[PDB]
Order: sequence, then structure tokens, then C-alpha cells
Amino acid sequence: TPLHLAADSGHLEIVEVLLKTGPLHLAAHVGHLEIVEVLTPLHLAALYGHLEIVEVLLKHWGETPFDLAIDNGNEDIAEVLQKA
Amino acid sequence: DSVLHTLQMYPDDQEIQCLGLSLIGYGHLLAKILVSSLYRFKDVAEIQTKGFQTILAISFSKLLVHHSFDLVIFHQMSDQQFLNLCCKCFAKVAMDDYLKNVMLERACDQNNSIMVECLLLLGADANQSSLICQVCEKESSPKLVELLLNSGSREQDVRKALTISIGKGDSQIISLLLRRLALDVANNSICLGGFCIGKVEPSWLGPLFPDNIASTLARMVIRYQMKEYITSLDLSANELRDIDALSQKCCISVHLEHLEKLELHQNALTSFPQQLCETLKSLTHLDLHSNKFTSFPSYLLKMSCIANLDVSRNDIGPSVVLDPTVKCPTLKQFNLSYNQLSFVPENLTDVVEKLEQLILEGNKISGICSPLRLKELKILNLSKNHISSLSENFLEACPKVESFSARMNFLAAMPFLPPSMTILKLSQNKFSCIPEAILNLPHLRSLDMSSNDIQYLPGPAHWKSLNLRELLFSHNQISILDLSEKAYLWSRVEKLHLSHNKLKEIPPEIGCLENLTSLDVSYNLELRSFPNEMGKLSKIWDLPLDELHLNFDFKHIGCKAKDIIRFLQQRLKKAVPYNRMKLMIVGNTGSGKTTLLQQLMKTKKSMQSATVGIDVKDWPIQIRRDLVLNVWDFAGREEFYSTHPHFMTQRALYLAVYDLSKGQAEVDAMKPWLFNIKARASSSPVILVGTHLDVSDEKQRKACMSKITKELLNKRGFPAIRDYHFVNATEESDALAKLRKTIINESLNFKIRDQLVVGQLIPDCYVELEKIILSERKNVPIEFPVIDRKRLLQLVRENQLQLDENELPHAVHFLNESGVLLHFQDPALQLSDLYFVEPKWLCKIMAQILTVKKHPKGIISRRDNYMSQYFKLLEKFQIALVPSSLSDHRPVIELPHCENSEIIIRLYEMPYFPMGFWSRLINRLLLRPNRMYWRQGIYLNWSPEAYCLVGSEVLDNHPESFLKITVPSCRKGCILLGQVVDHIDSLMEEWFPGLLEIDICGEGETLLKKWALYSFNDGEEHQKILLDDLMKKAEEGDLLVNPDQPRLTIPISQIAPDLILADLPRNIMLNNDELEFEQAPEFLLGDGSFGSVYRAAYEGEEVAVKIFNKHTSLRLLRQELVVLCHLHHPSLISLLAAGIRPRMLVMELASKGSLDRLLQQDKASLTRTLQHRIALHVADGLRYLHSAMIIYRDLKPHNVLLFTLYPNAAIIAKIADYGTPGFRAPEVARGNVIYNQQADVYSFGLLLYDILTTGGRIVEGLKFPGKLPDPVKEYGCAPWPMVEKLIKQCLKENPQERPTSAQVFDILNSAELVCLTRRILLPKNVIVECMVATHNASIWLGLSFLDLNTEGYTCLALESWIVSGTQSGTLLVINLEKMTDSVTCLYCNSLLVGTADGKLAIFKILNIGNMCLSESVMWGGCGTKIFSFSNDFTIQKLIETRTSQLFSYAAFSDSNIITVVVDTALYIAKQNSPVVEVWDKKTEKLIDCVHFLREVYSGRVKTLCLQALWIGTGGGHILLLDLSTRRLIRVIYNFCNSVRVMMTAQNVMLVLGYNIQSCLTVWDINLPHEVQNLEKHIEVRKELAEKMR
Ligand SMILES: Nc1nc2c(ncn2[C@@H]2O[C@H](COP(=O)(O)OP(=O)(O)O)[C@@H](O)[C@H]2O)c(=O)[nH]1
Repeated sequence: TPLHLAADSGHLEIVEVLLKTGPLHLAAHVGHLEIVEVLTPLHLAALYGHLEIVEVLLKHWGETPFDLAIDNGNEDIAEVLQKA
Repeated sequence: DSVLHTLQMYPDDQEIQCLGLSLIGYGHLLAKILVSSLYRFKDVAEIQTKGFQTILAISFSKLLVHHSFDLVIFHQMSDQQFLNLCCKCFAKVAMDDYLKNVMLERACDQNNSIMVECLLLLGADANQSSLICQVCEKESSPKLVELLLNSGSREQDVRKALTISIGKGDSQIISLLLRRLALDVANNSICLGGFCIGKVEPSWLGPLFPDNIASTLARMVIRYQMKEYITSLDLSANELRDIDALSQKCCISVHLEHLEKLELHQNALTSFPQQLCETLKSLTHLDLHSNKFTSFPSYLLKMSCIANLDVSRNDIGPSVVLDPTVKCPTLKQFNLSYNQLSFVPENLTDVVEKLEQLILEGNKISGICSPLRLKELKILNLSKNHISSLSENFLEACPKVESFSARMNFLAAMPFLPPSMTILKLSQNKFSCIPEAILNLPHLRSLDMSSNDIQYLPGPAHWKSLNLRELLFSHNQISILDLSEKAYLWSRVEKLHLSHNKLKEIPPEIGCLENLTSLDVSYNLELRSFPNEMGKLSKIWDLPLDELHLNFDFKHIGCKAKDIIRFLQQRLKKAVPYNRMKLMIVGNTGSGKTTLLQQLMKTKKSMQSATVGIDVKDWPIQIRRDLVLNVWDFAGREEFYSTHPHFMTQRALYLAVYDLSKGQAEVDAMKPWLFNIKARASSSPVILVGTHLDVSDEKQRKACMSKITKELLNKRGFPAIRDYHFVNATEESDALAKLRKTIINESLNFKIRDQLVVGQLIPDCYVELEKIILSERKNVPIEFPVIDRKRLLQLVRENQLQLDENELPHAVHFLNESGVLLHFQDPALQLSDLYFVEPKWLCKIMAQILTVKKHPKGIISRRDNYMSQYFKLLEKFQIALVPSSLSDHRPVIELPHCENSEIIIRLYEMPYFPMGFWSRLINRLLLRPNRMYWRQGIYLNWSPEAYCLVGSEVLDNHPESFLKITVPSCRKGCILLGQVVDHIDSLMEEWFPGLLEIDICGEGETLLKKWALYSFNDGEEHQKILLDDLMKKAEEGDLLVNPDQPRLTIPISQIAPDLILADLPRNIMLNNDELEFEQAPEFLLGDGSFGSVYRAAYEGEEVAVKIFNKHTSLRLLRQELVVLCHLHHPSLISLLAAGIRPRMLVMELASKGSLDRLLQQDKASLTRTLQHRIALHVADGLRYLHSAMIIYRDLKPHNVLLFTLYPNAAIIAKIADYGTPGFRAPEVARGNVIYNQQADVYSFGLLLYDILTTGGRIVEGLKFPGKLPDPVKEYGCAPWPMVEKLIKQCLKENPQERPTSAQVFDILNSAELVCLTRRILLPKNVIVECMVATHNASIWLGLSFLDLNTEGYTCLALESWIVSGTQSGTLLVINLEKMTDSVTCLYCNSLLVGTADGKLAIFKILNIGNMCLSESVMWGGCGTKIFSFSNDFTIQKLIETRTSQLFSYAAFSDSNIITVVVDTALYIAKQNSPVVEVWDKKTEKLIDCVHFLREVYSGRVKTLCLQALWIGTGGGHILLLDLSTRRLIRVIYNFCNSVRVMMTAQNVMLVLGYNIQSCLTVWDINLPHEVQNLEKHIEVRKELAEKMR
């Protein structure tokens, strides 16, 4: 589907057009706030280190996302995950 | 069609051809014009683009290929756009497999290298004469042959190509074929044995010893379509009449100095070349036997180092004098067996000194022995010689001899034996008495003196030796076994054989040899008395008891050796004489059996209302012995005449009761009964009893009823009748008293085989059990007088009885034979756990349906809790159709063939029909056929050419009853006749031994005549000449039978196919001209280890022929032949021929011998890639056997034959089971149950255990009782997971759990199983990030230590030092400056350290980025930006991997660089990127792992390394790939569940995984080959397993 490719590329116009015509993990990996708002993902966001994306997702073997935060070394992301 | 016609009519016009091709794209013969145009201008001009476009636009491809367009395509292939168009056209055309195969065939004939390689890469398998024969017949280039060999092809095809190329004169192709066929680089050996190479020259052997455009085109086509010197040289079976061609100074004579093993056996050599022996200066295992030598070379010992010389079938001359000038000390063994010597080597003392084993068996050394001044001699052999006397100094200078052997020699005395003597083999000599020297030996352990004649066998006092291990004294004349002196001195003896000896009694000291594990006292014919002291010998597991009529009541299955020792021990505890006899009364209806018994009963408390069943009842006798006897008032009516033979026992005394109310005729009615008594109980006595005097006058008694009894009833086919009376069985009288007295007297004096069976002694336990059983007979419920097994065990535990579960089978069998109860030990009935007390009720309720009453008479269905078992007995005692009341009148039957020329008819004349003969038969003869049964015949038929009519037909003026078998003369009819013949003969032998009983007194009537009918004049002869079967069998020398006039003859097979081997599905006979066989000790295989199997030649090849004795049974041979006609498998030995003149059996010869001998002799030949093949082939054989319901008995390392020692062969192992211990499953050895395939699986697991060990648990040679030890723990074997796991799964005590043989082969079939050395489990909750090797070999894991040979637990890098960097930096080294960021990469080069923020440190501080080294110059990358470098420390390149965002998503493309591998094209892996990115080294520009996993699961690459690219995904899977077409080889699903670091090591591959648990796996580097080498190895077998069908 072209929606996945558009989300990966981060093109806001292309993503909006595809959504209006009638992928969360890709958007989280890209770390685009507009793509995330238009459109697990928490673990990917913690590994990459996008605080805004993680906060938006929280508002909206495969262990818990907070497990990888310590290994990834993102202190702010680890604190945010521990808080929730 | 106008354009095509114009083009065809106007050729040789390129300009017009271009327009025609252009208009073609905008028809069988239409392609002809295009093909002609392409061929004409293949290279004249570059106008082929239009033709390619038209072909792409265009079943057309098949016609084009048939139009020889392949030649045009090859000419064009032999310009990027044109190349791409050609590749696309080829890919489109070669889509169909048939077209690809046709193109490969049409390209192989011409000499080319590029097109063939491209087609092979595209596919085009070389198994369709086959390909290799064609490419070898045309004298093609070596490149073509090598390329074809590297592909998939049949081994037999390569062998045929070898024969073809040997026919021609060539070296390159022949050498390539030999290398494909016989080259084991892993084992450093050349297995050139089995091939029949005429000669050997250095030109062939030279290349045998150790010293790209096509791929690109194939890749483009695929893309378009998608859119250590060697040592051992074996030259055995080649008919090498001469070998001097290898004695020259060629390029390999320098390489021929590292042999250490030369094998030339089964050849036709004459003399070893002297030049070859002097240039072979490192050879220590040379053998050469089965050669036509004529004299010892005398220079063969002049080499530097030599051992294990072997010349064991050559015809060496009488004199073998070794040259005194040679002083070789390196020789150890000197085999000179089976030659034509007559004096021992005359310089054995000087030429060789450290000789260990000197074997000279089978020679003809006649002269007296020399002093034999050898100082280091260990084993001496002189068996099968012609020797008269030994010199007094024969063994006076060999102080180390251990196993001197002299069998089949004419020796009379023994000279001074050295004190170190340990083993003597002096059997088959002529020794009057045991010499003084043998007795004075102090360390004798194994002395065998069988086949001698020694009158005096000294007791333990006169034996100076204390360590007596074995003693063999069979086939001697020994009358005394003196043991009373010192019974404890021989306490160490295990084997003591005394068969074929004139022994009278075993003295009462045999119980002091507690270690005696095998005592053989058989065929003495005079013992009749085993002393009760044989109860303290619980170490005896075998004890042959043949031709010993011992009073012990033998059992069919409840009689094992240890059981006999237990019984003897119980008798030792307390012995009481037994007094019980069976008095079973027989007679006809109305004869007064019951009334006679009642008057004999002295009972008046009782119309008898006939008698159903057998009506058992006990009787005590009041002479002053108790003598309790049980009477069986047998029924008389002729319907209960089939159950009677089961209740007729030899150890009983019968009666026979008249009816004189008629007289002169009822005496003639006992011929049935008396003949049956003779048949069932030959030795038992009979007491005829008249039973009507009060209503019969003196006339009838004076009639021949008293005279014919003394005239015809007394002898001539009837048992030993002892006395007869004429009592009146209605009141007590003098006659009745006399009858009682004579019954008692006959009972007291039975004397079965002169043993007085009426008063034999038994242990008191049996009498106690009997007393308990009759005590319990009352309290059982009347409806079911039977108690179960549990109640019996409760009773046996409750009382003081001291019999365990081992005594119960024998005890209950003896109590069954006594007659109080009946127990069925057959483990096929549903009744084996139920013990039948009160047999009277059993018989009465069994015979219930016989006396009670759309369809033919005799056919009933199931009609009126225990009933489901109640029928099971009925079909076992021939009650259920019901053979009783089965239409005695023969129904009308029209034979389909009645022409006297195609019906084989057999007659079975007997005096009468024994009781229930037809009942046992028609219940035994049984595409479902159509059949209708009657009382005395079956006539079961399948087709007009397949029928069998067996019945009873009488003849006029013939009082006897004749059995007639009629079958058609076809192959199916012959098989039917054969099967019926064995069934009838087996029934007669097993059930009525009195019929087949040649009585010594009188004449050899044999009481049973088996006529075989034959007619000379085919059709309308109406007179078949009788012929006795034995007389015809005496005519076994010829095939044709003819009368006194030789004018006419008829083949035996047409009149008696059961005699000549023609009653089998396949015609199996051998032309004696082709066979070249002669019985001799030389031709024995394995020195009698296999039995009577010799070596012979059949159809030119070599075979192993099993030779049967002269018993003339012809029943075991046919039984063994019928099974071998249904077993066709590569791993099962195959049938070749089966004769009748010597009555042999021809089988294939496995040149490498049995497995046991191999692992006990050649321990260095069982490489890790050969044991797997052996086990796989054996598992395949077991799977096939159990597939067709056949069950093997026991698998041992002796029952497996090895056909070749080459790992890459089609067959390496086969199974064998010749006719005539510790490898026992714990399901039958401990207990009793029917043998099942689970026992076979257990035995196979045992065989795996012995194979895994280098020698196994069989070198020790001791007692071998889930307690087996860990093989790696003590046997020194290398570890082998999934093989030790397979053993442990094959050695579980629960047979139901153990895997089926169908699944064990599957488990044994895995490329991972062969290539997996070690699987080390780390301590729990241990996390390791980086690991390094150290090479004994060890692993440093981030600095924890691990030992390769000990498993000794106690970033990173590896100058015996290590360097580690913490996550916060602070670089450290253990036999430095702390960088601003953590050291992420480390490598040893002349050292580089990475950085998190991007920086490299050379030990330079250059920073590139804002971390993963490699090699092969150098390479690597930081972040997403890969680069390259060298010793110049400069970035020679810089490529952004983020630029590949058009194909992969930004999630995988924009990540960092985790690792890179560079050999010719860089492969880079990104974090959580399931698509490894391939980047070229020049063009600066997709291996989707997830796709491969979906084809077989995180799929995210975490680490990878090259040699076949190994990619370790994050899901725990190792994807295996190759550097050609990027085709998936295997997906190794290791148990790691993840991978952290994988790396090469010294050639193995270490893998670290997280399962928390850390697993360190050690794969083998050879793994990518073993995935394929095995996969094509199974198919080449599977097709074979299907070719035999
Ligand atoms: N009067 C008389 N009858 C006899 C004599 N012996 C036998 N019987 C008759 O024989 C019958 C018993 O037959 P029986 O032995 O039970 O037949 P079986 O059980 O089939 O052998 C009784 O009815 C008696 O009347 C005899 O000596 N005198």
C-alpha cells in the first residue's frame, strides 16, 4: 500500500492525500509528529528516542517498551516510561 | 503469411530480412523462416534486436527449440541492450523444464563452457544413456566433465562413464571421474577399491593427490525471469595384474613418500616392485592378499618403517627363507596364512626381532619346529597345519607368548611352555592325555582341547594355574569329572564345555564354581541326573539341554536356563517325590466309559445321559503311596472329536473300552481311537477293556474280539497295548478288581524313557501350590470357577510360599501339566492373565455349542461381559464357521481345468484321519477369494488360473483315506500348492508326531505316504503313475524325470514344484557353470564367525554363499527364501541365487566386512561423517522392515555389513541375519511379552551407542546386564548433541514412548545433526555481549573464560592479550587512555577502536560521523555512512546507505551500520533491518531476510560472517546463503532463540545466543556443503529404493 511508503518517507502532503483517499510503526520509526498525529509503536519510539511521539502515543520476545529504554540509554524516555 | 512467403522466397537479403523481422511482430512452419534468418545473419550484422522483440511478443517456444534455435542462440552468445534482450529471451524460452532439458542436451554434445554453465545455474538437471556417458564418449574438454560432476548426477552413471573413458585413452576426464568417485579429503584416503580398473598409472593418480562471465549471465537471466599429505591408497578390487607403472620417478613418487597404508587385496599381482618398496619409506600398514604370489619378495622388509604385513592367500613356495642381510626391527605382525609353505621361515630370529604376532594358520608346514628364538613374541598361531612333533626347545626362548594356538594338528606332546603362557588353543589334535607342561602352567586362562580323545581330565588339585578363565573340552571321551578334592580352586572358571562326552553323573562339587557362566554338558546320553547343588550357580545364563531325557517337566516358553537353575535350587531347599498321573479313558458312544469309571470309583451315590465335554475328576489310591490320579471321561459322540487331541498328553496312561453287546465289530471301531492314541502319545500304554459280559454270550467273547485283539489289534500301527480285560462294568466283581490292580501296577511302572515318571522328585513349593489350588477350588463362584492373576499373587504372598514372580511361570506350567488347572502362556490370546482353575467347567461350557443348533450348514454369526474373550478360546480350540456339522457330503464342484496337463495333484495317503485333522487344517489354510467349505475340504479359489482344492477322496478297494491337493500348474498355482504343503506338513509334525515316526522295529513304512502324481502323455492319459516324494527327492542330481526307457521325460518342477525351488514369486536358480565355488577354510568368511558362509564367484562378480548341511529338510531354506523375495532395499541385503544341488544361498559380498570387526580393528577409519551414514542406512533398513510388518530380532555391530569406506557413496551399510546377550531390550529380557518393533528401536539405540564410541562397550568382554553411562564421561568420545539426545530417546524404559523406526530415521536425517560439535550452556542469568577465541582452544567472553575441552566457566578483542572497553569508556588491556566515548569496535591489525559519537583510534584520532570494523586493505562504516580504508589511514571511499530509501523504508535504510562483510561485494546490516543491503565496491549501489523466513521469527539481522554467507537474525535463526544467485540453502533454527555474535574459529563457527540463558553453539564450517551433499545423497538412494520397487 502506498500509505506505508508515504508514512515512511514522512511526506505530510502525500500522507494527508492517502488518508483522505479513504503504518503506525513506520511513522514512529521515522519520528514525524505530523505523521503520528494524522495516523509495538511505543517500543519503537523508545528505541529511537522521540519524546513527542511517545507522549502522543501514550495520550492516544516483545516485552514492555520501558524495558528497552534502559538498554537504549535514553534517560528522558526511561523516566517518562517509568512515570506512566 | 504474405510477408513470410516473401522472406522465404527471397533469401540472402539482409535489408529485406530486417523489414521482414520488423513486420513479423506486427504457425508451425512460420518459425522455420525466422530460424533460417537468425542462422544466416547470426553474426553478420547486429539486427537481432527486432528478432528478440518479436520472440518476446510471441507453445511457440517449444517449436523454436525444436527449430534448432538453440544453435543460433549459442552462436550469438559465443552491447548492454542486446545482452539484456538475449538474457530476457533465454529466460522466457527456458521457463519450461522440458525446453531447458532439451537445450542442455543440445548444448552438452558440442564443446562449450559458458552456455552449459549458465543453463546448469538456471537448472537443467543432468539426470534424464544419461548425460555423462554421452559427454564422455565424444572426448569433450575437461571443463565440461568437471562442471557436470559438480552438478547433481548419479554415481552409477559416473561409474559407467569411468568404464567408457578407461576404454579410451585419456587422463583428465578419467582423473576427474576418479576424484568424484573415490576421494576422501576429510579422511586423507582414496577409496579406489570396488571399481574394476584394469591398471593404474601415475597420470591418473597425479591430479588425484592434493597440490565468471557465465555466473553473471545466469544472474541476469534469473533477474529477467523474475521480473595435509594424503595417506591411505586403496586399490583392492581392481584387477591389477601388474603395478610396476607406479614404480617410476613421476611427479607423484615425491608425493608417494607419505602413504602409511597401501591396500592391494583381491588382485592378481605377482611381485611387489623393489623400486616401489624402496621409494615407499613411510608405509606401516601394507597388506596384499588374495594375490597370485609365488615367493616372498625378501626385500619387502628393507623399507625404513613397516608393520602389519599381510600376505594371507598367496601361493608362496615351500621355502620362504628371509635374507639374513636384512635387520628390520620395525615389523610387528607377519601374516602368512593359507599359503603353500612347508617349513617355517628360516631367519625369523635374525631378520626381525620385535615381531609381535606370527600367524601361519592354514599352511602345510610339515617339518619339525625350529627353536624359534624370538624375544618379543606375543601371539603365535599354527592352526590347520600338518605337524607331527614339536622340538623340545620350540618355545624355550619366547618368554612373552600369550595365545599360542595349534588346531587340527597331529601333535602328541607339548614342549617347555614359557611361564608367561596364558592362552592355549590345542583343539582338533590327537591327544591321549593332557601333557605335564600344560598342567604346570601358572597363568592358564583359555585352554581348549575339544575334538581330542582324553580319557583322564584332572581335577583342580593337579592344576598349578589359579586363573583358569576358559576351558573347552567338547567332543572328548571323558567319563569322570573329579571335583571332590578342592572345589574352590576352579572358582574363577567361566566357560566349561563338556559336550559329546561319555559322562555318567555331575559330581556334587560343581556348585563351588560360582563364576561359571556357561557350562555345556550335552549329548552325553547317560546323565539323567542333574545334582541339586546346581542352585548356587546363578551366574549361568545358558545351558544346552539336548538329548538329555531329564525328568524335569519341560515347557515351551516357561523353560529358560536361569529358570532351570532356580527350579534346581528350590529342589535343593526341600525335595519331595511327586505322585500324580493322568488316567484318561477313551472310547466310542455306548461303550460304557462313564459306568466303568463309576464302578471303578467304588461309588454307589450315583442312566449316564451320555457325556458332553471331557468331565475331569480326581481319584486317590490307597495302596500302602497316595498316587492321586485325575481321570478324564472322554466323550464318545463323533462331534467332540476336535477338542480331544488337545487333552491327550504323552505323560499319561490311556484306556480303551469295548462294547461286546455287538462283538466282532466294535473291536474294529477302536482303530480310530487306537491310531489317534499312537499319533498323539507314542510312548503311552493302553489297556483295552471289554464292557459287556452280562448281555454277551461266551460266543462273542470267544469271537475274534479276543482273537483279532491278539491278531490284528496287537501290532501293525498301534501303540504298546499292555493288557486287556472283559469286565462287566455294572457291579464289583473279580474282573473289576483285577482291572483295578493292573491299572495300579501299570501306573506304578510307567518308566518314561526308563525314568519312573510316577515318583519323580520335585521341590516342595510345587506341592504346596497344588494344595493351595485345590483348597481354593471351592470358594470361587460357581458361575466363574476361575480366579484372576491378582488373586493368585495375593494367595502366594499370603502363605509361606517363597516363589517370586520368576518362579510363577514354571510353577504354573508344571501345575498345568499335572492337570489341576490350565494356564495359557501364549501372549497372543486375551487370556494370558487369567488362570483356569476347575478345567471340568471350562470343557463343559466350551462344548456347549456343539450339542446345540438361508445359509449353508455350518456358517453362523455372533449369537447366543466375558463373551468377548469366550470366542477367543473357541477359535484356538478349533470350534469356530463351525467345522463340526459342516456338510460331510462333498458339494458339487467343477474344476476350471481338468485336462491332465496343467493340474498339479498331490496325494497324502494315511491309515486314518487323526482327530480334528480337518478342523485344524481348514482353520489354518485361511484380493479376498471366494470359497465354500465342507467337513473334509476347502476349495478356495481366486481366479480360473489361481485355485486350490484340498479334500479327502477315497479309492475303490482301498481301506485307507487319501488327501488330495489339486492346483493349477501356473506360478500362482505352484505357490498355492507350496503353501498348502508346508501348512499340512507343519501341522502333522507339530500336532501328530506319531504319524512322522519311522519305527526302528519292523520296517520303514513311515506310516505316512505323500504321493506325487505325474502323467507322461499330456491329456487323456487317464493314468498318473504314483511316485513317493522321498524317492523323487533322492533324484536331486537331475531336473528331468524319465522312465526306464529314455525316450520320454518330464521336468520335476511341473509335477513337484515344492521340491525344486520354483514355488516362489521369482525364478531363483543358478547355472552351476557360472558359479565358481569350492568349500575350503580359505574361503570361509571371518573365520567361521558368520557360520557356514563362504566366498565364491557368481556371474563374474564376488558373492558370499551360505552352505546348508545334508539334513535334507528343505524347509528352513524355503522359509528363508520366501521372506527374501519381498525385501528390496538399498540398505537390505539382496537375493541373487538359491540352488538345490548343494542347497546354497548366494548373497552379495560386503568387501569391508562386518561393522564389529571394523570398529575392533580399524578405529581411525570411523570418521564423524561415516558413523552418521552407517546409522542412517541401518535406520533406513529398520524403517523398511517395520513398514512391511516384518520385525527384526536383534541388531548388533556384528549384524551390520559395510560395503565401502567412502562417505559419499550410495550404500555404506546393509543389514544381515544369518541362521543357526547384552544387546537386549528391557521389555522381553526382564519379563515376557511378544517382541515388537520397540525392542528393535532399543537395539538400534544400543548400536548407536556403540558406534558413537570409537570401540564401544565390547572391547572389555565382561558381563553386560537406562543405567548406561554418559559416553563422553569415560569412553573418550567427542561430544555429539542430537545424537546423544537420540540415544537417550532410544534407551527409555517405556517402549510406548520410544520413537517409531519411521521417525528415528527422520531424526537421524538432518544436516545440523552431522555438523554440530558442542552446545555449551552457560550459568543462568549470565549476559555476554562480545566474545573472542584463543588458539588448547578457549573462549574469552565479556573477562570470563571457557575451556573448549572442559566447559570450564570462570566490546572485546584478542599477542597473548585481550582488550576491553567499558560502556563509559576507560579502555583497558590485560596480558590506556580513556576516550571521550565508549569503544564500540575492536580489531587486531598491524588495532582500531571505535566511538559512539563517531571517532576512530589507531594503535590517529580522526572522526568520521556524528563503529563496526571488517577486513578484506580494510572496510567498515560509521553511522549510516560506510567507508573503506587501508594502512594509509585514509577514507578511500564514502557511501551513504541512506541513499537506498527508494527500495527499503526509512525505518531500515536510515539506521546505523551494525556490521559489514566484504569479499568481492560489500554486504551491510542495519539495526532492525530485515533486508541486508548489498553495496558494490565500484558502482556505489536487496537481500530480504523476512522473505526467506516466510519461505521457511524476528528476521532482524544482528550479526553475520562469511566463509556461503551466514546471517544471524534476531529471531534466533541462522540463514545460510551462497555467493551465487543468492539462493537460500537452509534456515538453521537453533535453540538459541536469538543471536548476539557469530564468528569463525579453529574449522568451526561459534555462535552466542540468549535464551536468562546464554548458549554457545559450535557449528562446523562444512555445514553449507552438508545441507546439499546429504540432500542429493538421499535422493540417489530413494530412486534406488524405488528402482527395486
Ligand atoms: N446293562 C449294562 N449296561 C451298560 C454296561 N456298560 C455300559 N452300559 C450302558 O452304557 C451307558 C453309559 O454310556 P456312557 O459310557 O456314559 O457313554 P459315553 O459317556 O459317551 O462313553 C449306560 O446307559 C449303561 O446302561 C453293562 O455292563 N451292562
